[PDB]
Amino acid sequence: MLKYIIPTMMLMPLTWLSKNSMIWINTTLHSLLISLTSLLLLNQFGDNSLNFSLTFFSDSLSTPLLILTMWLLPLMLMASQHHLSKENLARKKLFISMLILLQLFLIMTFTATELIFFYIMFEATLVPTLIIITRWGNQTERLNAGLYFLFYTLAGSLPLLVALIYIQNTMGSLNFLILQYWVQPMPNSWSNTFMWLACMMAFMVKMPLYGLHLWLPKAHVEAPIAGSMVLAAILLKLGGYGMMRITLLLNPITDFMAYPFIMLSLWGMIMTSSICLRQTDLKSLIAYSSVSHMALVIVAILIQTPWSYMGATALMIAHGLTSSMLFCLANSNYERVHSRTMILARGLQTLLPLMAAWWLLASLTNLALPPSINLIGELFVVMSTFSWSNITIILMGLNMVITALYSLYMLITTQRGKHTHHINNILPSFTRENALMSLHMLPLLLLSLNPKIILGPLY
Amino acid sequence: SFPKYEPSRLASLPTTLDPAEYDISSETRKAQAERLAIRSRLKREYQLQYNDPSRRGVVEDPALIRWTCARSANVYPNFRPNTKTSLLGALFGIGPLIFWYYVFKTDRDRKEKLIQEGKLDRTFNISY
Amino acid sequence: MNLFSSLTLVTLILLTMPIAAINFNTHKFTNYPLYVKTTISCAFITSMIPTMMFIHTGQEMIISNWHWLTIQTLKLSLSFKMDFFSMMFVPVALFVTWSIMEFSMWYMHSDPNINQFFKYLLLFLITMLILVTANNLFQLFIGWEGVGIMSFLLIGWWYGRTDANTAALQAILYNRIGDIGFILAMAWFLINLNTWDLQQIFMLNPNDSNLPLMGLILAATGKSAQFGLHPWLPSAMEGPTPVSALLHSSTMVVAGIFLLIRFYPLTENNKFGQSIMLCLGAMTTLFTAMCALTQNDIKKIIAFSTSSQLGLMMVTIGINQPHLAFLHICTHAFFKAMLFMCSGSIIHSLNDEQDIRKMGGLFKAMPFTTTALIIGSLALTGMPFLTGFYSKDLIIESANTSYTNAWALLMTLVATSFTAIYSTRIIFFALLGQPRFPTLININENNPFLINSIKRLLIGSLFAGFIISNNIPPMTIPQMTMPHYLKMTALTVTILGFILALEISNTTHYLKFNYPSNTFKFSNLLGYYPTIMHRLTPYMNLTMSQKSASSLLDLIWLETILPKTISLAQMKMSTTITSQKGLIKLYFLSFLITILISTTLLNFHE
Amino acid sequence: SHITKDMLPGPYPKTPEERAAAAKKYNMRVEDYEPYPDDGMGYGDYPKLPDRSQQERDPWYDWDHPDLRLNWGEPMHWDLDMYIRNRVDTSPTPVNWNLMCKHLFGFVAFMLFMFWVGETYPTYQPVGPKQYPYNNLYLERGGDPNKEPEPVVHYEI
Amino acid sequence: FLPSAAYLTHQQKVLQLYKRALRHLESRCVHRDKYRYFACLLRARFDEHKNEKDMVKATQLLREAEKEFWHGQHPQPYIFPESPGGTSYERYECYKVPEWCLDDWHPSEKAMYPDYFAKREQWKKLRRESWEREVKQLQEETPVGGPRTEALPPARKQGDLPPLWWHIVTRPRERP
Amino acid sequence: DAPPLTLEGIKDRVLYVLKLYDKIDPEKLSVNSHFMKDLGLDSLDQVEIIMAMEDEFGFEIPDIDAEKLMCPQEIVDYIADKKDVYE
Amino acid sequence: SGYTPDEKLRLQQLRELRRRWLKDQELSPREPVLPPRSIFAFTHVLIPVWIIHYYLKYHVTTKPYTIVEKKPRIFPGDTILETGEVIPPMKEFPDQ
Repeated sequence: MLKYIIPTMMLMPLTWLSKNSMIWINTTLHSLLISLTSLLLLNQFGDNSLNFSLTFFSDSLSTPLLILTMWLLPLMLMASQHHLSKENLARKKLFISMLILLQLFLIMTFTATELIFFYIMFEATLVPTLIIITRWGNQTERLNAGLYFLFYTLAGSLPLLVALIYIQNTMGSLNFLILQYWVQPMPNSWSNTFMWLACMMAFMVKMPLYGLHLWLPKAHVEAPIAGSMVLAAILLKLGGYGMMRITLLLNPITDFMAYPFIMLSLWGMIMTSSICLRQTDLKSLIAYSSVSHMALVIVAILIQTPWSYMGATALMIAHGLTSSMLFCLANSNYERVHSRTMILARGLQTLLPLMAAWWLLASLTNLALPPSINLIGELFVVMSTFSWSNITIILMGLNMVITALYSLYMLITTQRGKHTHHINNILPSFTRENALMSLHMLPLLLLSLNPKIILGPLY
Repeated sequence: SFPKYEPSRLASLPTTLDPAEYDISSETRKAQAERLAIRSRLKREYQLQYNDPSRRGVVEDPALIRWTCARSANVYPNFRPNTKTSLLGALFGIGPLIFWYYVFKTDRDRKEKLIQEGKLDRTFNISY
Repeated sequence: MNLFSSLTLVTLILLTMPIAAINFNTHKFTNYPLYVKTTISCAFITSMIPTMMFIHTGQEMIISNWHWLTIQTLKLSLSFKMDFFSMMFVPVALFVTWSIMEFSMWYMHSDPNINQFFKYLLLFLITMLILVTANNLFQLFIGWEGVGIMSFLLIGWWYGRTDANTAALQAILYNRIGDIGFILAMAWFLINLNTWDLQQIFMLNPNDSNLPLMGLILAATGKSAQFGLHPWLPSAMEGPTPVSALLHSSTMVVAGIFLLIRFYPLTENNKFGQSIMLCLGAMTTLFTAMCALTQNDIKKIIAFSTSSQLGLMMVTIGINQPHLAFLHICTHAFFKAMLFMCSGSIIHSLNDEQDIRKMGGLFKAMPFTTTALIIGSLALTGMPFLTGFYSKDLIIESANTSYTNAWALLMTLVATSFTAIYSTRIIFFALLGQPRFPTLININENNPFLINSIKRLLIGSLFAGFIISNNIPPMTIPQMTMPHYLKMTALTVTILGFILALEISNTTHYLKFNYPSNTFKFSNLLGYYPTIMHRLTPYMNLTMSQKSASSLLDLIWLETILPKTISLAQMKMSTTITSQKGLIKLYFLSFLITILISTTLLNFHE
Repeated sequence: SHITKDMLPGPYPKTPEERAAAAKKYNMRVEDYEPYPDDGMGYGDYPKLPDRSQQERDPWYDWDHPDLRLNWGEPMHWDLDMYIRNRVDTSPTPVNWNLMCKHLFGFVAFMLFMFWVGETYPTYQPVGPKQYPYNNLYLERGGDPNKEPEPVVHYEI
Repeated sequence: FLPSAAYLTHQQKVLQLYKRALRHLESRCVHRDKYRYFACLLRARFDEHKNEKDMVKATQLLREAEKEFWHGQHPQPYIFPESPGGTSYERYECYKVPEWCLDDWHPSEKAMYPDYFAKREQWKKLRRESWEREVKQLQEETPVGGPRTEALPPARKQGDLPPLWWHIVTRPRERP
Repeated sequence: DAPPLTLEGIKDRVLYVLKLYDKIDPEKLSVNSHFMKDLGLDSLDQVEIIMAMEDEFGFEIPDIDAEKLMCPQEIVDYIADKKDVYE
Repeated sequence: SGYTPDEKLRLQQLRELRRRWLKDQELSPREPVLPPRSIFAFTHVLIPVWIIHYYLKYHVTTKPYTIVEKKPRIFPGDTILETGEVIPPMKEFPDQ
């Protein structure tokens, strides 16, 4: 793994001692070289996980998320100009280097052996995105956005530290094999319930669940595109992967104590699909869409079936791709017209004639068009939850109906029917945005061809 | 002849049987004429800020921005926690949640007791 | 046989070349409609041969390869089957859709976005073929949502026209209700029988069958325009004309009931299930019969008629008769595709005004189209004995000699009378009255495309019903022993309906100007169901979703519980602790009470 | 750009000052401005409109946004997103509403009651059972190749 | 609700009632000649009391005529398939691209269309030529501080085009 | 689908279907003829005339226009607004 | 009422402008644009037939549980083509 880590450190002074009108090509070129290098990772086989010696390993769950992350980085690094392509050279290098350091802590967080190393790199993943969205948030409440962001994520993520030091100093070291291979079932005390509540509630904050979901939408609509896509995709699915790690312990008590979290997740999935049917501020609809899909993920994690884990990881990776794409489209529309609202800039079927195809393809992979990976994830989650209970399928299909409803309402609202003929400033599409579209939707359909990769450790 | 068209919050009241249009006063004429004057001044300012060949960007309607600022960030101020809002929040927020939690308790008690008795159809019930 | 599988797979793969071709084109080949037409004709003329081998011998074979995510104790590959239904249905669909290719060459001539149109239409054709071929139920679900979303795009083909995208949103919502029913069926199949396949489920007939059959009922009413979920139908008529022809002739309109014809060994048993089948179908049939009267668009009338025929097919599945229902699918497909195509020819001939008023009389305005429309509207209710005789009359006779639910028989009877009377009324008001139309006619049919397509589908509506009804293996017991006044009563009811609508026309010749007796209003305002449900159910969810969900419960109460109490408590404790006026005596008195409260009250040295 | 006093915190009191300010700010007549009022439900001081407004506004006036029913200066009622055509038809219905729902519910109840009377009362012709010869077609059911011989025969009638 | 006045008049209300009754009776009555008979009957029933000097009697019988017409309407009137609500509702809106576009083309395509774009250049010069001074002078010249109407006077003074002309002249052909 | 409409031909069609109407003459009737002043027919019959033009050409006119046509030339001008009657 | 002279005059100047506009909007250089510069049946009934018939011999004879038939029906009045023997014929008819 350190051969997949140290060129990211050596990629940092590339941006510094690359001169003017030259940083862009060098950063994009070498991050794509890193994408090939990480595409060379996939070797994992059969019985065990793949150890990258003593500090590191990878399950077949961290591997697709890691390859997704290092593929998502050049997409973002090309995505993040035209709102800072006219700013200063030193601040531009600082921005790009902060993105690279952010990627470095993302890979550090996904490739962890010990949960203490995982927690340090977890809040190391936290800290740069704060600076990025607060400095370039481009709206008058980005202060409140970053403030709620850091305070919710620390104030929830903090008792996880105490619980992990407790598991450190009562049951040996914290290898995942040695957290495995040795864990005795801890019975139903109340202290076990508090420790389970600490760990699971910290990652509940990071998902978010329904009771803590207003963490998200300000930190998307008052944030630039780079921090938005990193935030949504890698941070929410990073919290999901963290719970997928830590849920191996405490099995005889999660049955008795995991009923209300399933409950808040289901009812919040329904109410969040309802809340993003009517709003303006187009950027926020994808944020509440992400809240709905992550509530579905949390139902899938807290029931403990291998079918549920396969559907969980498929839904994670497919929704990461879909949400990152659809955020990039909303960025393109806001760069066209500086409104951020929904009812104003209609039309756009006449003009931007092939951008409509990308809105269509993004809204249909958000619709769960059935050969895509998104319906694979949602389908196996529905199968496992109907095995869990015989009556929850009404809530799942009700989510499905309203999800199709708001996604296709987003499609036929902003880009269907009538130009308001006072806009009269938008230019036709650049090759850069369409290049980002072809960066988005070719890996999703290629994974739809060969999906035996992204299914989890319980393949 | 006709039952005189009762209204509702769905059945809109048409322009024919108002019937309050037919109670013509100077007050209503002055109100309609000043309403026409308001829409006149607004359309004139729009057409002056609409037809210029140098004006590149959008029209920048302050009414739409006023509606968005009223709808998004003017929710939480202003507010006072009253009896009505608290009862409506606790009726719509914890009520149906404890309803679905009670019925999941019921279905899980039935399934647990039945498969503890062992009278389930699991001759082959593999994909759990 | 190698020839059988080879020709079926090349009929599948001939429906692959034009899409990749004008994905990789980069040069605007203007003969692309001709290209799509000739490859669909070649696909049909290759598809006739393995069906001929099938009826010649049998040899009913399944193909399955390229497995993917064979994960737990199931596997799933690309897998589809060549049996009676999946082999007989496909050349009918290719032939019908090829006629629609001709009529869509002509009718959609003067719009320069024709290539996108034919791409979408061929892609929808591929998806409906994928639906009707598969045996692995995941691929059935793929075809289901694919034909739903291609239906969405072809209804909302005309951007602008808020009728169209509103209507398409209605169609996609009822498709997702079909989705929730179908995934309930899929979930039961997985968890109780380890797979979702025809073969293993029909190999092991279960005992408990309430839940998957109710899921099949919900998918069938989600797709096949049934009662409670029907009113997306004039909605779907608000699109283009050959779009509506393909959308409600064969494809996308049978997929709700084709699934029930697929699961016929599962619905061999469960008398409760077949009671639900036939009662729901009779409810649909009566409501479409009473609703189709007093209607002004042509498309809404023909759509209510095909919904009534779908109701008859649900009755046919209520009785243990799958194969008569499948034969009725085929004959109905030929029949009303020909009828939609001729009606759209008329509508383009009169400047796209489309209403029956200001269309009054157009016989001898060329009688090719009036001949086509009367061959249609007479072959409905079965001119004895033609293509429309066979399916409809064997359905009602097999219903007559069965275990009927004592009201559905009268439902089929009165609905047959009603479809007779609106067939007669649409003939009279379209072609046989005083000629009302605006001046400056442009009535032109100097056209090889029109005469070829109408010609070949009237040839189909004359021969293909008998050609289907001869050479099929009889998979059921024909009844064949009917009493007096039971075989006769079908044609009796249709003839008395003809006389009934004839005297309706003779009262229309009079002049009295009577008043609507409010059965008029119930029949004309669509049974009040679309207006009431579309003004009620959007209002409830979005009245709650603003007041409770967005404004009230999430934002303002969740911000008063988690941030506000904490932040206000921190502000109060800060402004009461660190806001002290700068004196000395108070600080040393605080030291004094700290010393006393440490020594004597709560001890530290004891 | 946008004035700080073109936001709208605070409710309606007092009756001279804030009503005059809302008349100046919302581009409306003084008495046509009416707050909801504030029953504690937020809402700022955003006006009340005639609430239907979308199947109203007959399209031959030819205003500035035809599919949006704007006029660039209208106050844009609080439930705008629930009102645009493609959402809710706020037309005057040609008959009623309560009379419509009484007709429809009576019809659905009548048809379901005739269905129930059918469900308790089946129909059948003078027809006996189908005579399956080999012990109600034994040896091709879901088992029993040798287990239970069940002798039952038909008689020639 | 009209650009010229604040209210229509009583006579316009009776007039629109005549037009709507005639249209709904078209939609009610087929065969067109019994329709012609009943339309003459409607013309006679309006000729019952045309000669009223009273005004409250006029508006009271107008209100009762509205009641009688609402009792005798039709659910689907024969709205023309050109008008909104009918079958058009801008049916061919697919190709109604406005003319602030068509200038954002590459100069290869502008070299393909030389003459049309040169004439568009002279139209754009005609727009820019007397845009500022004459139109600002006529729009600041004629009204009182209250506009009180939604029309505008033509350029009757000396020379050029009447003001605020561009988006009314430049429009789609309504059959593109 | 659109036959070639010219100005003078559609003017002749409008004046022709006015001439087919009974209670006005073909004699003292031209393009610059009025509907209230010289022929002296009422507003009610004027709206019957407007309904005849609508039922021939197949599109309504708005009631913002309905008072103020009064002569065939301005009728030709409004129909030329509707159809864009040129090459 | 009728047209005001304002309406008459303004509407006539827009007549002149709109008619000159559509008078312009017919493009005619007498050349609209200018450029910068059996076998179907053969390929579509021989090439995919060859590719698929290759694909349905050798890869299907690699993968064992693959395309399978539903059995050809044999009768009492028939024989077996493979080894060569008859099924003995169907028995006596009576009471036609």
